[PDB]
Amino acid sequence: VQLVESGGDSVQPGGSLRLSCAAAGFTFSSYWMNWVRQAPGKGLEWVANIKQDGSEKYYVDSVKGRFTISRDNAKNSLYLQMNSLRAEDTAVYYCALSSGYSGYAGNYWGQGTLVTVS
Amino acid sequence: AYTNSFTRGVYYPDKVFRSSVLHSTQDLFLPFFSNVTWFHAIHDNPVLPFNDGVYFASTEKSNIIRGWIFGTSLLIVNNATNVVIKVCEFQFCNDPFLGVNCTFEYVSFKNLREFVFKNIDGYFKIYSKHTPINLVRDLPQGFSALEPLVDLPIGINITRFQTLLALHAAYYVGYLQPRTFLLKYNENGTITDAVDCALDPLSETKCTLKSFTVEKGIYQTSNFRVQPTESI
Amino acid sequence: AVVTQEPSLTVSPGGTVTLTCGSSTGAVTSGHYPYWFQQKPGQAPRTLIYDTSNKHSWTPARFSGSLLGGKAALTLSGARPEDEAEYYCLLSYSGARGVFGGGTKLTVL
Amino acid sequence: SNFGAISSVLNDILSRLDPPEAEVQIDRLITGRLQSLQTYVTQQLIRAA
Amino acid sequence: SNFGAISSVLNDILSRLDPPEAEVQIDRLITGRLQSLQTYVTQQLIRAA
Amino acid sequence: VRFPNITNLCPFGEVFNATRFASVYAWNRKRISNCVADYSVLYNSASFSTFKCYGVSPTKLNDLCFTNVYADSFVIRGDEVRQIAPGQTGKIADYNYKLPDDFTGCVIAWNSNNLDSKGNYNYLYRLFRKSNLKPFERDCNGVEGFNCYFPLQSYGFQPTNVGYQPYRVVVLSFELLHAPATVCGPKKSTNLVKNKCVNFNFNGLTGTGVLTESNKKFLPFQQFGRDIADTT
Amino acid sequence: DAVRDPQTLEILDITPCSFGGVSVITPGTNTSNQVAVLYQDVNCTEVNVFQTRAGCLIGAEHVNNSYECDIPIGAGIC
Ligand SMILES: *[C@@H]1O[C@H](CO)[C@@H](O)[C@H](O)[C@H]1NC(C)=O
Ligand SMILES: *[C@@H]1O[C@H](CO)[C@@H](O)[C@H](O)[C@H]1NC(C)=O
Ligand SMILES: *[C@@H]1O[C@H](CO)[C@@H](O)[C@H](O)[C@H]1NC(C)=O
Ligand SMILES: *[C@@H]1O[C@H](CO)[C@@H](O)[C@H](O)[C@H]1NC(C)=O
Ligand SMILES: *[C@@H]1O[C@H](CO)[C@@H](O)[C@H](O)[C@H]1NC(C)=O
Ligand SMILES: *[C@@H]1O[C@H](CO)[C@@H](O)[C@H](O)[C@H]1NC(C)=O
Ligand SMILES: *[C@@H]1O[C@H](CO)[C@@H](O)[C@H](O)[C@H]1NC(C)=O
Ligand SMILES: *[C@@H]1O[C@H](CO)[C@@H](O)[C@H](O)[C@H]1NC(C)=O
Ligand SMILES: *[C@@H]1O[C@H](CO)[C@@H](O)[C@H](O)[C@H]1NC(C)=O
Ligand SMILES: *[C@@H]1O[C@H](CO)[C@@H](O)[C@H](O)[C@H]1NC(C)=O
Repeated sequence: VQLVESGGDSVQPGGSLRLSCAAAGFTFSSYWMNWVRQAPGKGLEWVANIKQDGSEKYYVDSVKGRFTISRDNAKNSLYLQMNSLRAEDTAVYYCALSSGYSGYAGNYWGQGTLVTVS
Repeated sequence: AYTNSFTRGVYYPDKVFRSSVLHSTQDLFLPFFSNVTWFHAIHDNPVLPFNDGVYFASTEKSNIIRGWIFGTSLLIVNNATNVVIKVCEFQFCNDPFLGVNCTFEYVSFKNLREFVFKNIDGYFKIYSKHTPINLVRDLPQGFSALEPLVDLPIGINITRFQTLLALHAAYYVGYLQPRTFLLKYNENGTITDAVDCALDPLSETKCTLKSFTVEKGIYQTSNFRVQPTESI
Repeated sequence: AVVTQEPSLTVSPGGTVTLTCGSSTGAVTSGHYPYWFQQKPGQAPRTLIYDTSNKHSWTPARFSGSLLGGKAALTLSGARPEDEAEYYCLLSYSGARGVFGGGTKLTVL
Repeated sequence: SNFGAISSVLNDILSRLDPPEAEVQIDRLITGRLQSLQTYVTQQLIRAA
Repeated sequence: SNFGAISSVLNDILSRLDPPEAEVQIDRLITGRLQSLQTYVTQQLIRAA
Repeated sequence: VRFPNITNLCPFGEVFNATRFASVYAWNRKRISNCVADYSVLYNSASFSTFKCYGVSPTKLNDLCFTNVYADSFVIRGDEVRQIAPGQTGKIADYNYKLPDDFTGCVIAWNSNNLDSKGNYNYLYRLFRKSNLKPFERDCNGVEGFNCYFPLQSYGFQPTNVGYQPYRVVVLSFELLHAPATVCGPKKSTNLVKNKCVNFNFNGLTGTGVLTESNKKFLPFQQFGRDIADTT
Repeated sequence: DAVRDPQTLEILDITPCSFGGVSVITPGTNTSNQVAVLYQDVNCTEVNVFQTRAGCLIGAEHVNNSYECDIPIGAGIC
């Protein structure tokens, strides 16, 4: 089971950045797809999720109205687009696969993509 | 292609000497006159079901057939003069052939080589017989019993098997069934004949009367019962 | 959305560990379907415990996803140097909007 | 007749007990029923005479 | 025939089990074999008639 | 009294005093053959918590002998000792180590709380499976999670755990079919006297009779012959 | 003998599935290996077929000409 995330780069504050995650070795549309971010030197922050079929999306209140998740089940991948990206939001974004009871938290983790805002 | 197995596929059911006796036994034997798949090696090594046990026979002119693969792994290969047996996680080809975590390892037409392969409670039991022949077209008709040689404590859940041919020789594959046979042992303890008790109504009479000869008359041999077709 | 953890724990080799986590309101029960993650330097967080007490195949059996007195915990039956990592807890709430704790750093003496 | 068995009905033994126990109950029915056939046949042979 | 015994051979029971268990297996053979003799004799008596 | 003149001793020490026992899910199966088996050592040894025979009485094992003996060696939890028996069910009996309900042999086990316990999680058992095992068998699309469980589970064996202490169990499976014996007890053979009434013992097979020369053609694998009555 | 169906309260008779003895009629094997089979006390339904009172006889030809009895079947048929 592999989760490959990307899209992290050096970007300017006030702009936007689209991150993505590709699924490999398993069925995409049978699990929930999570995003978690970690600022260097800090702990983990829950960011966002999406239901198996894309009918429901979830966000931590701190990114609500700024972050959007969409997906393509034919490409086995999902996209997280964050608008009004803050200078303070320097963190590694991880893709995680949630196969648990509620789908709220991931079990399998990717390597992470670094987003630096300057 | 298929052929007539005739009366082939009988073996000594155990390791006890008997003579001048008609003995009734139930074991996994090739049913008489059953259909056995006919394979060729001219100018044919598919994966076959193992089911509940396999009857194998081959006719040789050049020792093309050298081994077997059993599993869902057991590998038996006779390469020139030395037999090698392994239950190793061998890397197999998409199409295994020979050229012209091991829990067990052992190292040691004109020719008819008959074999019996059955897997009981983890034991892979092998019987065989080698007899000279003079026939190209098909399996020779006649009768002979096969003797046990090898019994491997492998524990492998064998469901399928594949043969191994040497490439630069026909062979036959049948399946064993829990048939009852009446085996005729001659004065030297050799099985010389047999009755397949489920072949036809005359064989049923012969088994019932424990004889290879049936006197004129009417004999009750069995009981007809209509079987259920579904559960309610 | 408040989750707290003991900032750090130190354990002698072979000793037990009791890492703890909980919410500021109510109590932690199986209804929070608690998760625990392990992160070693340079690595992505790896889930060890999911849905309260289910352990993953890649998680050493020395780890146990138990609950305490209205709190989540990740305990060890005998810590090893290989276990030096930061651990994180995650709880669910009214829906799939999980909240992470501050992190509990576990080191081996 | 039970002949010492928990039930005269063979299917009721089989549907209620696992083999390690069912076999004992069945043996009781087999012995009793064989005695019955032997008695029947013996009587038929004598009567036939 | 075993008649429920572990073996039809009396010597094999005796060579394998101590009396507290051997006696049970033997009783099974004795009962079965006595039934056989009784059957045989009854048939011989009727046939003799 | 006649036994094959074998001077080799059976390596039971290598089974019972082995550095490590296998996990119950992947139990070892060691073949014992062509040796002298002194079972008084194992029986008299007081180190065993249990020595339960389902086949034969444990004190007869020195007079009696076998075609083969297999030693199934693995670690279980103390409360699971009760599952290793014919007719039993349970997590081990069904998913890790199944015995025939007609099992012939002895189950020997002892506590290893002062040997293997640490927590020692190096012993796995099968927690999930789709069906039960066959006797002597040795056994959600890639993503584990809720209702997608990893089949194996370790035992947290600690010195502070009796039902939760580790136990080392060896099951001795005896094949006692009348066939050539290879594993025989510490019995001194004597000379054979012909044409006189004697009390004989051939590989554990006893009886009284006159032994004479014969012309019976026993096959290489046939050790005994039988009469109609199934007597020797 | 009969049961009341547990879902619909109607009564159903239980008649055990047809069965009967099977006998093989044969000339001695010294003469022929051809046989005829008699299914005793059954109809020629569930089983060159001749229905007789004794059962369903398969493999024997029905002949109008009478003869001295050789291998008896029953109910006047040989
Ligand atoms: C073997 O199979 C063929 C069909 O390929 C069939 O015609 C023949 O009767 C079968 N023979 C036997 C003995 O089943
Ligand atoms: C043997 O393997 C087959 C799959 O080819 C499986 O369906 C079957 O259950 C296995 N047998 C046992 C006893 O597990
Ligand atoms: C047969 O193959 C084995 C390898 O498994 C080899 O060691 C052996 O020497 C070969 N024997 C002959 C006669 O080629
Ligand atoms: C041998 O078995 C172990 C499990 O004990 C497994 O990890 C390893 O990959 C296996 N080796 C092969 C060649 O299958
Ligand atoms: C037994 O073998 C001898 C040769 O030693 C042979 O002459 C005899 O005919 C054989 N007996 C039978 C029944 O084949
Ligand atoms: C028994 O000893 C003799 C020598 O007196 C030897 O030739 C024979 O092979 C031995 N038999 C067995 C079974 O070891
Ligand atoms: C195992 O070792 C003990 C010594 O602790 C010894 O007495 C015993 O006989 C050995 N067991 C076997 C089968 O040799
Ligand atoms: C029976 O068969 C033998 C040949 O073995 C023959 O000589 C005899 O005449 C036959 N008898 C009858 C009644 O057919
Ligand atoms: C067989 O069934 C038919 C109805 O299909 C009936 O007319 C006939 O009399 C029955 N014969 C016997 C012998 O029961
Ligand atoms: C007997 O003769 C009658 C004509 O009277 C005919 O209908 C019937 O089929 C014949 N039966 C047989 C067995 O020949």
